[PDB]
Amino acid sequence: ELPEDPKWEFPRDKLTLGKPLGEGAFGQVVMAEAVGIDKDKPVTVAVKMLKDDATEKDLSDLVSEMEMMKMIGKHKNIINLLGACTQDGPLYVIVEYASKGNLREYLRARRPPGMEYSYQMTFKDLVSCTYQLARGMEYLASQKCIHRDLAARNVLVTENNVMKIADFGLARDINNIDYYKKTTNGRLPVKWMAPEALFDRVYTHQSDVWSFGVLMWEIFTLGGSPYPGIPVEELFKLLKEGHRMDKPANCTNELYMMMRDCWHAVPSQRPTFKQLVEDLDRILTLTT
Amino acid sequence: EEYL
Ligand SMILES: Nc1ncnc2c1ncn2[C@@H]1O[C@H](COP(=O)(O)OP(=O)(O)CP(=O)(O)O)[C@@H](O)[C@H]1O
Ligand SMILES: [Mg+2]
Ligand SMILES: [Mg+2]
Repeated sequence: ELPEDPKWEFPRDKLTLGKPLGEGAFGQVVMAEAVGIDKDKPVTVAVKMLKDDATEKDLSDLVSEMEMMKMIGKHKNIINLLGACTQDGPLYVIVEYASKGNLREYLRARRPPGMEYSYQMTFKDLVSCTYQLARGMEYLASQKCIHRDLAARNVLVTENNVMKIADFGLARDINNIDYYKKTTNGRLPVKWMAPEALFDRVYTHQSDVWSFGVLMWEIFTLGGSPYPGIPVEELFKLLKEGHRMDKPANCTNELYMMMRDCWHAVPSQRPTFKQLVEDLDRILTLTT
Repeated sequence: EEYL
């Protein structure tokens, strides 16, 4: 069924699945040991796969997700695709393992005493985190690809605290159109979506910048949930009216203005990822 | 809840 890809294929006999790292309504990620996955050392990794009762579309979706990763290329701030098992057996997408989990949980677990999300990140750490992710997106955008699902839950943290952009499930190649237009309705990450994406079904690098602004908000609120007490239909209304989230507590006006710039009503007026990287670099340098 |  699935067209083999020798250069990326990896022997199942050299892979030992382990404990689950994350589960979803359309997937499953587990830890594993890959023998010789390193071309220079014939290795703890993560393996993404389908649920036991997945459909044809769930398969096509994961395959498309893998393909996007193959095309994007390597970058320090993008989770590394190591290989895949696509022949005679379930589809396994092997990716670099991030020992500190996703950004959301990473931050929430590192909030100050008494600020627990339920029953420590310095200011500079927050800027650095943001800067690393901006670099990752600048790279992705330069490949003329859009992520479409930027959010703290989709950022992984390695043992060395390196930020890695992940989950390319909604990622699209816009090299030929410079803008992806979703022709139909579907379940999308609405609270991280730009107005033109939500209402016009138009996605661009600038709609990714809007999402980056929301991600920035999540970072500075240490894992806060976008639009506090605002339900589904309630959010759609507010955005139409011009609503924008308030400034996080531990945030300078400069960084908040950067967030607000990412949420400019006019897509072309939002900063480019290159501009964000330059400005963030400047802020870090002065903070250092 | 994140995807609607
Ligand atoms: N390489 C990796 N290393 C460590 N943890 C990982 C990981 N890849 C995924 N995870 C964990 O699993 C979670 C979900 O991963 P991913 O974002 O790939 O799934 P998903 O959202 O596609 C699932 P669904 O669509 O089924 O909801 C991450 O937020 C993280 O906690
Ligand atoms: Mg995800
Ligand atoms: Mg998914």
